[PDB]
Amino acid sequence: LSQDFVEALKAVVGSPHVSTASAVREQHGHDESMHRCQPPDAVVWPQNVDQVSRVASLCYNQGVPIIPFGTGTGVEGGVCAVQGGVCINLTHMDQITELNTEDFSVVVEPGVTRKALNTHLRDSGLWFPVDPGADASLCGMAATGASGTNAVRYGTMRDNVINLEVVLPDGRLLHTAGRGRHYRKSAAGYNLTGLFVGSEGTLGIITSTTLRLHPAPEATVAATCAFPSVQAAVDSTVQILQAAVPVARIEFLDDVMMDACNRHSKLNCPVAPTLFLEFHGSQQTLAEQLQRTEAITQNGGSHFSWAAEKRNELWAARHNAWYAALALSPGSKAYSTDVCVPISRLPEILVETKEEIKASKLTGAIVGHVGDGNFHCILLVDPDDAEEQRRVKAFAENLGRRALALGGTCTGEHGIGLGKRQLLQEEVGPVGVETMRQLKNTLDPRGLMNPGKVL
Ligand SMILES: Cc1cc2nc3c(=O)[nH]c(=O)nc-3n(C[C@H](O)[C@H](O)[C@H](O)COP(=O)(O)OP(=O)(O)OC[C@H]3O[C@@H](n4cnc5c(N)ncnc54)[C@H](O)[C@@H]3O)c2cc1C
Ligand SMILES: CCCC(=O)C(=O)O
Ligand SMILES: [Mn+2]
Repeated sequence: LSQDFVEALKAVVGSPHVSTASAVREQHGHDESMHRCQPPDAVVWPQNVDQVSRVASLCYNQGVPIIPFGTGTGVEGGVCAVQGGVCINLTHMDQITELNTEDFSVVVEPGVTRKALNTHLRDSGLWFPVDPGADASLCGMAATGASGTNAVRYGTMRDNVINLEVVLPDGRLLHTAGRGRHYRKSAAGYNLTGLFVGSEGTLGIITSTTLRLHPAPEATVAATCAFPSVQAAVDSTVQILQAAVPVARIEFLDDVMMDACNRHSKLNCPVAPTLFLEFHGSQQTLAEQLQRTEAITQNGGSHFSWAAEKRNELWAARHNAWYAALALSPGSKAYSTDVCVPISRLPEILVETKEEIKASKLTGAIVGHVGDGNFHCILLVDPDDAEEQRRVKAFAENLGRRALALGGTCTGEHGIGLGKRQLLQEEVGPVGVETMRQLKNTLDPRGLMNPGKVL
């Protein structure tokens, strides 16, 4: 990367906001995944959207790849600079604007995390529900199409993103639904917002997101329920969803995951396949949700172990399951699967996955958003054992292909990044791949917007 180019970047954002130091580049060359760190050639922190546009235009016209970088919590290698280039760290734009409580909407810049937003919203009666375990950038969550434990009731990012401000690869500024607009529904033109949700930084740079807010629940009850088998836990889940109980949270942990979270968070749940449950409503709405849910679990479920601080540590432990699993083998890294299947096929694929981890020499923990038909197999990898890392990728492929055989998808929320590109090709077939690539080509003709990812 030439000295004239660096000085051009510094002219846009300021000398302190451009770095070519190896240490700073290495810190931005990886996320939380096991994907080998590939450092960008520079890191740049734009201070406003005009600077984002001007950095993108500079890179694009000089043939330099651009890698958007939020909080670096992705798990599929999205920020790895496989072709070098300029990593654009967006987190200095960190303002919340246009809070419209009467309309249930708010606009956030990329440095705003979910915690920051919900802190800003205390005593408003509103909250933002989509809750990845990591303290992630909300614009990064829009870019990956994130979900979380609350999505079974309150929806994913795709359900809760109303508008996006996007700097296209050549620097043009697009407001996907129109500048300043926010509304409940529209048939106006083609829906551009949905195209950029889940685009993983390959179609442009999200510089603000307009989010749907929700009313805080009148009352909340959380509980855990221990089961004699994985089959019993997932059968309960399927029957709870088919009975149309509007559960707020329904999270599965197998016995390996439960033990790991016990040891990492000083919980003391019985070591067993377990459901973490949460219910929202009034006292009366809660009583019959609990009535009907506990009748279904009583598939051999234990009496509910009920859980302010007490449910807070329960869901903090769930949110840290990734780190709980890594703590089972210090020094190792991890890869997560993320399949999502039609709910009636969930029992057979979790039970099969449990059996396959057991028959394997790999250490694997199972956790996830089974209310969506989605779950994660967290597989540990020694960063120096190439042969374990191949057993893990092979396990991951086979699980992905089994989900596709059942009519499902290879990723419910994490995205494709570097690790699921071949699965995506199988998932949508030749016409789907070409159509996706034609969209990529019209927005990013030179292929400089996060190259090597998704397609
Ligand atoms: C402990 C833990 C728990 C997690 N739990 C969940 C979970 O429940 N659900 C879930 O969905 N994910 C989960 N994740 C994954 C991760 O938090 C999400 O994928 C999150 O949305 C990533 O946001 P980020 O800004 O940290 O991404 P980054 O790693 O910074 O980037 C991710 C990808 O998005 C692109 N990108 C980032 N910001 C932008 C932007 N502003 N514009 C355009 N492209 C951009 C990057 O180029 C990259 O390809 C978890 C991760 C961890 C470590
Ligand atoms: C990062 C994999 C774990 C995850 O997504 C979760 O905690 O739900
Ligand atoms: Mn998850």
